[PDB]
Amino acid sequence: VEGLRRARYKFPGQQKIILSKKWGFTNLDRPEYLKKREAGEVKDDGAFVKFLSKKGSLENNIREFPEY
Amino acid sequence: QNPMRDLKIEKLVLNISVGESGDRLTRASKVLEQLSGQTPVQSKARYTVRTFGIRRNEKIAVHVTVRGPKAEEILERGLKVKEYQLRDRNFSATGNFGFGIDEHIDLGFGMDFYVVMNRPGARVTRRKRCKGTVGNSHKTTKEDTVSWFKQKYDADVLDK
Amino acid sequence: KSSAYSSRFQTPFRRRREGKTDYYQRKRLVTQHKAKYNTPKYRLVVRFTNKDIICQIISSTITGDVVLAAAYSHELPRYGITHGLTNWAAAYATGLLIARRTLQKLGLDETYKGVEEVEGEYELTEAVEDGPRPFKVFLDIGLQRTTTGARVFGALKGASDGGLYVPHSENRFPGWDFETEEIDPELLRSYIFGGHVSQYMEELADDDEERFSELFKGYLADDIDADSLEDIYTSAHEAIRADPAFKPTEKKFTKEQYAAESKKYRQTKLSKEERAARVAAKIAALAGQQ
Amino acid sequence: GKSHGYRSRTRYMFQRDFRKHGAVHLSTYLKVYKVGDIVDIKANGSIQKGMPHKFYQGKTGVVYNVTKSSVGVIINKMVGNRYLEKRLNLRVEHIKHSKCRQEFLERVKANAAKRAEAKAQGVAVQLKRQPAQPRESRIVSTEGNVPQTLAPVPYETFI
Amino acid sequence: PRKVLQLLRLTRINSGTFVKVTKATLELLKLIEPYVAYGYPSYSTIRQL
RNA sequence: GGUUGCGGCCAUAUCUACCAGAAAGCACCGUUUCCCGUCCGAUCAACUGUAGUUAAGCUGGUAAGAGCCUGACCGAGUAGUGUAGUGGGUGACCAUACGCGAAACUCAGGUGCUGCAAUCU
RNA sequence: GAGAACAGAAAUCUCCAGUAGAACAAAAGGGUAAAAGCCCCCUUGAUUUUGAUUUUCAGUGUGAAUACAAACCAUGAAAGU
RNA sequence: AAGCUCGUAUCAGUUUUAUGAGGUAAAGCGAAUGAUUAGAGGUUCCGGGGUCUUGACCUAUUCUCAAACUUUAAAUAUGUAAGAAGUCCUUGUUACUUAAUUGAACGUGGACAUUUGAAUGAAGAGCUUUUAGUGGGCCAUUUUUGGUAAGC
Ligand SMILES: [Mg+2]
Ligand SMILES: [Mg+2]
Ligand SMILES: [Mg+2]
Ligand SMILES: [Mg+2]
Ligand SMILES: [Mg+2]
Ligand SMILES: [Mg+2]
Repeated sequence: VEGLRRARYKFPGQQKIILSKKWGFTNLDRPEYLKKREAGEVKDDGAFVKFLSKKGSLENNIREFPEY
Repeated sequence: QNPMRDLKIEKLVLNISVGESGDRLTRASKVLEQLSGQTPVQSKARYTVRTFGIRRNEKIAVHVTVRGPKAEEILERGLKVKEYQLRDRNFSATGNFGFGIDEHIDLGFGMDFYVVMNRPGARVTRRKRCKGTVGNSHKTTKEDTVSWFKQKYDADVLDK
Repeated sequence: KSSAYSSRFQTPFRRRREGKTDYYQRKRLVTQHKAKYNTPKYRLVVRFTNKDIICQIISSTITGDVVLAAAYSHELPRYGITHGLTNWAAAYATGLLIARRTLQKLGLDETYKGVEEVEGEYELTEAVEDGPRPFKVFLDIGLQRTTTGARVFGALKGASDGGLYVPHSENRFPGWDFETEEIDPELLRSYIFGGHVSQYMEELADDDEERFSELFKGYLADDIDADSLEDIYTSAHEAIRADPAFKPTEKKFTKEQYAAESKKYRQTKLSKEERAARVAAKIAALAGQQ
Repeated sequence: GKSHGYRSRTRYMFQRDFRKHGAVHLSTYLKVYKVGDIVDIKANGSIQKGMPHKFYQGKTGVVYNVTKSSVGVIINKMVGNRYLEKRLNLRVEHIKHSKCRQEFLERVKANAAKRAEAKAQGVAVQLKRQPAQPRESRIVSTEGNVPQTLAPVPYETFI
Repeated sequence: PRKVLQLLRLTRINSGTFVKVTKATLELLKLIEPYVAYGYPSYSTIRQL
């Protein structure tokens, strides 16, 4: 927070610092993300993750996310 | 199920690639007339490269196509030089295969022999009306033609 | 095939995907002069399948094409032709049949009797003064290639000789040589009575008897020799000009009986509940630690 | 300098619709047009002959002439402070029947049917359309539909 | 809005007219809203006018 | 209901991978004297329906399939926008009043219909 | 993409995939797949007479373009163009 | 300015209902084209150092964009229609058109009156001749181009 506060002096105009309620850089809320990962619907792909959907062929959705 | 899907020779093509044109070219095309019994045709160069010595529409190469039972006979003549030995390569992923030789007096200028495999019912792809596509089970595979080449001529496949 | 490829793909017309209709040709065949309003243009459709020939008179409508008259080569046995249902002589007879069937239906049978002295001459059905003009149709060959000696022009000859005005030229009839711009009536007359087949029988029998029997097996069984198919072809033309009216084959079974038997060999769709059942069962098997 | 060619500024107007390129379907050529018919103009970009100018795109006119592969259409164009009559020769690919009046024909038919039905016994057939009228009184029951109270919600970021 | 006021015979300030309420006249009132004041008149108001 | 010829709308019809198909039809398939066309009777032309085969074409079904189509107070009355004030704010811009009103997203369902003629357990 | 003596990243031959990612004298934008692209065959309608119409517009001219009428022709089995 | 033909016929800088046209605002990039950040899993007889790393494409994801990009797509503006020059029944003309008394166009005769075909309004509507001045403009709200900006 202090690091972003010091960056505001370099910019014109008004900026605001907001504490996000998401989990990291994902578009999911923290409780929602915890719900999916405990169900084995989250796979680590590099620095980001991929999710398991209810669509598509089961032949591909089974080898991916074997725990589910 | 193999009631009718037997591998068959569709066509055999005798391709002679010559760098230049003129007296040299007609000398090479002269052999194909007596080698296959049919007059060949000449293919012009697509464009100019200025490095291989060819220019656009220069009539560099000659080829001829032969089918029927008069083609499997000369196919045998082309395999005696090869001694019924072929590499694991030379077999296309679509079921075709080919090989080349360096001299023509041995059969009875280098030449290239390429054989196209098919099955009965391939007319659906070639016919004008209601043109279709051959199904997957009816297609020719590399493993199918290699086995077919093993059964007849009692030939063998080289390493790998 | 990427998802983007399928999304931006434009499918052709169904009759073009199947490969049966040339829409470039169809547009010019059916488009009518707008100052003629609802005047229909009639197409003489000639089609050749294996061991069958189809001839139709068709006009176009928004809801779909409309058939005026039809003629099939499998009806030729009633007129005395049982063999060669797809050769040149069959096409001429089928073309002659459709011309007579259409004129009688329209009530114009008495006028435009065609030519009863066929000798391979190139002529057109001219109009009669102070009376109705002849019925006019345009030849529709579809995807057939235009070559001199093709059977589709043989069916054209029969329709024209039957009393229907069909505009055409003689440069696609057999007996036409490119060097000299004239038609040979003698060679053309041979083809109308199966001369090319009768000639084949005599030459093949004296060359290879084994080949003759296998090919012309039906002629031998029915006691038909090489110089008798012309006589039956002449009698068939006489029979066509007598009772060309179409009759339907008697149906042994009705539509309901036909439908009931065919339904037993048809596979039915599945409801949403059983489709959901199949995937649920697969999960319990593949994703259930066996 | 400026550019004011015949097809200027028609980059998007004359384009084909998405996944709708190729030849024209046959129903365009099978329709019949008569003098006095009401048609609307929409150019097809794949037929370069007999194509209207960009001004007449989206306009409606009356047929006055019928030819082999085209019709003549009359359009009223506003020039200055008045209207001038314009006559267009357009191929049938660029026009279609207008439904701005085809729907009016059935109202004429229904008016005659209603007039004859009430002719023997009824007076004041009332064959005139009327605009939407204010709603009449009604009674709203709360049986199983007890009103639910709502309140404004506080401000939240949820970014 | 100037045209709509003329069609309602409101050509000077403090002029008034009655309007029957339909879909065709409700849209007219929307166009001239910042120029007029209107409402629902009672029997007493109509009688005295 | 099956199938063939000619169609209408032109993916609910396409694409990928599999499975099944009685009858007839369609097709593959046989042949090179004749008309005809090729370097090659492969394509195209002609002849036979005879010698063979449902292997393919073709039709149907299968897939928490891709695409496509339809609907949903799913998102959202959100973005945007017409009109109004001597409204806010240094400004950038923003709120309110009377109206109109998206797209993506999410979820659910669907997977050609049909006209003319002929024919078939 | 997978193959064939010399032959190589580029010579010629074969198959598969391929909604146009090519080509269409030129600037750019439209349009086009049994074609408007490529190859082959035949041709001179790039012809004759004189009006109407669209665009710029004063509803003048000029340029260009559209649809017919009366002739004479080209091409194709033909509808047609 | 001079009037003329007529006396509410018909019209409207407006709404409504029915039916068209458009590619701007917005939106979109795990949709085409063109830009653009970061990893991850795969691929070589087809890049190069080294016996294993960096590049190059392939596939599935991820951050951010377009006056001369786009599937989708408003609001405001915009074309036409809402009857007597209309609808229906019968049948006359032609050298055009049809295989054909088929069609096309124009007519004879009969049937249907102004809740006669939505709303509102209408110091009346239509029409003609003639001629003055003017052809340096400027400002405000909203949209908007060049320019750091300007009472530009
Ligand atoms: Mg053609
Ligand atoms: Mg031109
Ligand atoms: Mg004000
Ligand atoms: Mg624009
Ligand atoms: Mg924008
Ligand atoms: Mg001055």
